[PDB]
Amino acid sequence: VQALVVDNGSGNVKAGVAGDDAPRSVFPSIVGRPKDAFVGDEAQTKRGILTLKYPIEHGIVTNWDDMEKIWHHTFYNELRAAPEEHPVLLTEAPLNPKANRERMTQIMFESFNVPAMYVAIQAVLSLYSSGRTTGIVLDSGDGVSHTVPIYEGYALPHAIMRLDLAGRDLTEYLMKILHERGYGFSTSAEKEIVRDIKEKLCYIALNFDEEMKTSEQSSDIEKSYELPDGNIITVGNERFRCPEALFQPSFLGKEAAGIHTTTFNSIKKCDVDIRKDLYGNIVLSGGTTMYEGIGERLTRDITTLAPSTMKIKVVAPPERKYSVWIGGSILSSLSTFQQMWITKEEYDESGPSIVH
Amino acid sequence: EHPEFLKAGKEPGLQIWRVEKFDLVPVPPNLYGDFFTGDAYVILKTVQLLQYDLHYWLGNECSQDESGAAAIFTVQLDDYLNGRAVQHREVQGFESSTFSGYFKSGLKYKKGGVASGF
Ligand SMILES: Nc1ncnc2c1ncn2[C@@H]1O[C@H](COP(=O)(O)OP(=O)(O)OP(=O)(O)O)[C@@H](O)[C@H]1O
Ligand SMILES: [Ca+2]
Ligand SMILES: [Ca+2]
Ligand SMILES: [Mg+2]
Repeated sequence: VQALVVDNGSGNVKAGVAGDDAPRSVFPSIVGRPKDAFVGDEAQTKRGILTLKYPIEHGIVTNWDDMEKIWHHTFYNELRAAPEEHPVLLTEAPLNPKANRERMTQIMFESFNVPAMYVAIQAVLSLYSSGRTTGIVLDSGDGVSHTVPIYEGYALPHAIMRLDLAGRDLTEYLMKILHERGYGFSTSAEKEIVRDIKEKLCYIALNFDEEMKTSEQSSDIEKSYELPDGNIITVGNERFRCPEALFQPSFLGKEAAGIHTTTFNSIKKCDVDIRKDLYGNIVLSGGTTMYEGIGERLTRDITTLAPSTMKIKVVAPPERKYSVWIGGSILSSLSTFQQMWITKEEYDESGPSIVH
Repeated sequence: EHPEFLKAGKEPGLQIWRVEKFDLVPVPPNLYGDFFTGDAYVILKTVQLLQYDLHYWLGNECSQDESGAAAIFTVQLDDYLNGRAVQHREVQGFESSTFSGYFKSGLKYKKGGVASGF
C-alpha cells in the first residue's frame, strides 16, 4: 500500500515513505569490508578494519554487489520495511545506461522480490517538486552535475549535459588550497571534516574578481570553525574560491565548461520556440546548489551569455537539497500512481526490458 | 486513467479540479473563479473547433505537495489527451489574460484551503 522512495545518490542515499515531506533516512553511499559488509555510517566508524568503496560513481552504479548491500541496508537496517511487501520508487541519473536500469530492475524483482517498482529521473522529480512541468534543472550532487531541459513533463534527451564536477571535487579542492595556510587534510576522515567546513563557511561571490579585491583589504572575510579535536581553524578567501570552481573548472585542472556555460549550452540545444520557458525556469537541485549567493551569481552569468531579449529566472527552492526525494514522494502518493508501476507479475512474464 | 480523467475534455466548457491530499477533486461549480490561496488547482478549458488548454494554478500559500501534484496531474491529463493539450503555469496574481478570461467575474481569491497531504 505505502510505497518506499529511494534516491540513489553518489554521496548519500535518501530513503523514506511516500507522502513524507523529507527522507527519514539519509546515509553515506559507502560499503566497507574487512581488512559480510558494513554500509553508511557504520562503515565510517570502522575505517581502520574496513576497506571503503563507493559503488555509485558520478551517479552511475558501477559495483552491483556493493549496491545490493546498500539497498539491503536501506530496507532492513534503516527503514525496517519488507521490500517484498511494498512498491518501490527508485531514482536514476539522467542518461542512465539502459543496461544499468535493467540490472537494477532485475535485482529489485529477483533479489528483493519487490511486488511493484518504478524508476524516475532525478532531475524530473526535482522539477515536479518545484511545481513546474517545464524548465531546466541544474542538479549538482556529490559525484555529478547535470543540466536537464524538460518540456511539458518530459526531459529532452538530446539537450542533457553531464558535468563530472560536483561537490566531492569542491571538497577536494578545499583540502588542496587549505595547504596555503598550512593545513594538511588528506585522510578519508579528514575529508569529511573538510566537507563540513565547506558546507558551513563557503559561499559564491557575485563577482569573483571584485570579491578577491575586497577580501584582501581587511580580515572580515575570515571565519572560524571548531575542529573535532577542539582546535580552531580559520578560513579566508578560500570560502568563495572553493565553489568558484563550479564556474571556472580550470581551478581544478579541468578544461570543462562551468555550470553557467553548461546551462546555457543545454538551453541552446532546444528549439528556439521553447527556450523562453527554459530561461524563465532554471531550477536548482541538489546539495552543491546550496551555496549562498548561487542564484544571484548564476542569474548574472547566464544573463550575460543569453540573448538580451530572454527573461532569466533562477529558482532556488529552500528544500532543494532533497527535492529529488520530495518529488518521488509526491509522485508515488498520487491516486494515479497505482497504474504507473511495473508489477512483479508483468516483469516475471516480460523481463527486465519492461522497465522501458 | 482515473475517474476524473474519464470525464475530462469530453465537451466544450471549463473543468476545474483542486488538489486535495494527493488526489484530483472536482471543484463545486458554484465556486468557479474563487480560488483558495492555500491550494493548487488544475483547469482544463475545452473549445469546439476539440482543442485543449491545461492550466495549473498555484496559490501563494499552497504546500509543496499540492503545487507538485498539480504539475504532475497536468502532465498526466495531457498524456491522457494524447499530448494535444497546451500546458500553462498560473501563479496567483500573475495569471495570463487567457486564464482570467475564463471567468466572467474575474479571478478572486479566498484565505485558507485544504490541508497538506504531508
Ligand atoms: N549547505 C551546503 N552547501 C554546500 N554544499 C553542500 C551543502 N549541503 C550539502 N552539500 C554538498 O552536496 C553534496 C551532497 O548533495 P546530494 O545529496 O545532492 O549529492 P548526491 O545527490 O548524493 O550526489 P549525485 O546526486 O551527484 O549522485 C555533498 O558534496 C555535500 O557536501
Ligand atoms: Ca492547501
Ligand atoms: Ca501537450
Ligand atoms: Mg542526487
